[PDB]
Amino acid sequence: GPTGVGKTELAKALADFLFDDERAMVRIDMSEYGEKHTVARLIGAPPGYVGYEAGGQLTEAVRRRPYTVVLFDEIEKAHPDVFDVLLQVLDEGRLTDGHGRTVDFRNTILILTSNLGSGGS
Amino acid sequence: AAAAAAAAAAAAAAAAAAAAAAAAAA
Ligand SMILES: Nc1ncnc2c1ncn2[C@@H]1O[C@H](COP(=O)(O)OP(=O)(O)OP(O)(O)=S)[C@@H](O)[C@H]1O
Repeated sequence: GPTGVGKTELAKALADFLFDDERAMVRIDMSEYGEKHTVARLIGAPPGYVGYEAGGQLTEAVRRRPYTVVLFDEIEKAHPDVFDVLLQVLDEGRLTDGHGRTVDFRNTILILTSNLGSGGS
Repeated sequence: AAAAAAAAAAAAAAAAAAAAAAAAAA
């Protein structure tokens, strides 16, 4: 919708309800992903490359604490290549990484705020 | 009037290996 309406505050309030905390949810950004190659923060490198055993950020954030709320702040700024991964996060509820382990988002909450419109009905 | 009969022994210590971890250079 518009700016300043409090979308992120609604998400933090929702996380405040069913956790009695406010920082246990998983916020990431979509403003740091303006180029093509930074997709691999949330996957991990294939076998043979520099950071391999460390794993993915978004993947490791769910193998522990598998009940989080996941945010995507201002998902417009990412040029249309990050969208190919959350095309398959949704509707299957799985994602894989370098090790071939399969995380499962089958009881998480996906909340992805946007910024478009802003003046129309 | 017994003897000594100096017995033998066997030794072992293995080796390591390294991995190179190429960098994609962009
Ligand atoms: N409907 C609302 N109920 C209660 N507080 C609100 C409401 N809307 C806004 N606020 C307050 O006003 C502030 C701004 O709301 P936010 O949700 O933080 O803005 P925002 O959605 O992050 O805007 P952008 O576009 O991301 S910069 C928050 O700190 C809220 O506490």
